[PDB]
Amino acid sequence: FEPLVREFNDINKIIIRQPIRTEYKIAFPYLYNNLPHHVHLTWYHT
Amino acid sequence: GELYLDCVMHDLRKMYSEIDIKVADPVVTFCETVVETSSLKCFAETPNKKNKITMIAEPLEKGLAEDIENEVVQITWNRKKLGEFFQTKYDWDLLAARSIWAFGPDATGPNILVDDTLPSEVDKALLGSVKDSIVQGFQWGTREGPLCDELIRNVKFKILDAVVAQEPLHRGGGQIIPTARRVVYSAFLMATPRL
Repeated sequence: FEPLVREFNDINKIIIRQPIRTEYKIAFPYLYNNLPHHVHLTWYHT
Repeated sequence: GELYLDCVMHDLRKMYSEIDIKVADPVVTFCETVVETSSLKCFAETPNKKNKITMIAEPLEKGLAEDIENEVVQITWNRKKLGEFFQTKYDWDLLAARSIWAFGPDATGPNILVDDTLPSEVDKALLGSVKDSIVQGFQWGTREGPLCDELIRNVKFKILDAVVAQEPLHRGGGQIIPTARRVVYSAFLMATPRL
């Protein structure tokens, strides 16, 4: 789609153990992003 | 877990605090341990050279630590019954069974504190005056954390010589508490720290 909007995160202070896989931003939207505006919740398991 | 903190961040943003929040990648909390007996032991005193503490570190076993975490090895009963439980469960020594002082960072922790200096611990009235200060330094330093202020799991601290001067009455406890803290640091750090 098109963009809807258009000393803390130091790279020497963050353990990159597993690469942040992009689908985490869908599966858990608040925890993996800053500013989640107009976000929708997901039904996740039946 | 993941969904718990996702839900509380949703709750934090939408229900109470509408402010945009920078949030880093989540890291776990860590702990510390020791796997072997201590080296040539350290004895350290106060800035005024009055009172010393001689302490080694050797690990209490897996069963010991997990059972103190299950409260069954609590010292709130008689010292004799606690010693009998140490005997009937771990082949523990009788002379070390009636000498254990405290536990560690909380009411039931993963550490233990033993005294065995049988020629030199006849000085009991002068040892028990600072025994509670050794406990007040011990619990506090075990909930502090030497390396990166985490907790200390499964380490035994054992005192082998008590050199405390005659009638301190103001110096003793207040100076021995950071001294007990520092000798805890030395006996932990000296021979085998692990994460």
